[PDB]
Amino acid sequence: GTVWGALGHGINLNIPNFQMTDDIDEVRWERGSTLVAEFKRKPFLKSGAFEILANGDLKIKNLTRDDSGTYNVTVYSTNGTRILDKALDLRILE
Amino acid sequence: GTVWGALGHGINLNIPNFQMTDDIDEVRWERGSTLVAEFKRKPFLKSGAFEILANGDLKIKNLTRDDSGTYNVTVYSTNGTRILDKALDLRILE
Repeated sequence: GTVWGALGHGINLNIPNFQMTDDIDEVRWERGSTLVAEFKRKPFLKSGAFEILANGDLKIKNLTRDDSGTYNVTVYSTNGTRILDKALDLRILE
Repeated sequence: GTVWGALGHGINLNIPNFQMTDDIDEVRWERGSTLVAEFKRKPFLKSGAFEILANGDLKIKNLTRDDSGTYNVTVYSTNGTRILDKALDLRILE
């Protein structure tokens, strides 16, 4: 639909016929190629072979030769300043 | 710097000398160009000119000529499914 705003004023872009429930994982707003806002509750995970622990550690459920390599962890504070950036060379014994 | 795992076993990659607090906004794990896992408590916002409301709506704080256009909202359920995709053409009167 079409919504009207006026200069100097603010406005809320209402998600039509929709209500926020505990069954919603992500709400994403974009304007063209631009990401305006996005909310996501559960963490991103590549697959079920991985998982992130409460302390921030990466759990790799079942190791295979292809899980070896350098893994980079980066932590940002609440105002998004990068307070940590480490590399862990994961070697797998065969 | 070097962590050893073995085939058929799982493993936890430990963030060294780091404790998880309510003050950290995001933890990102990558392996090369692959995003493996990521946690982010706060919502993504382009700038302070915006804010995502508790109901998923997009609030544009102060309207200017450059805020006009089509805004896409997409909502995913707790399991990645897509339950909504609406387009909203915002027009600003001067």
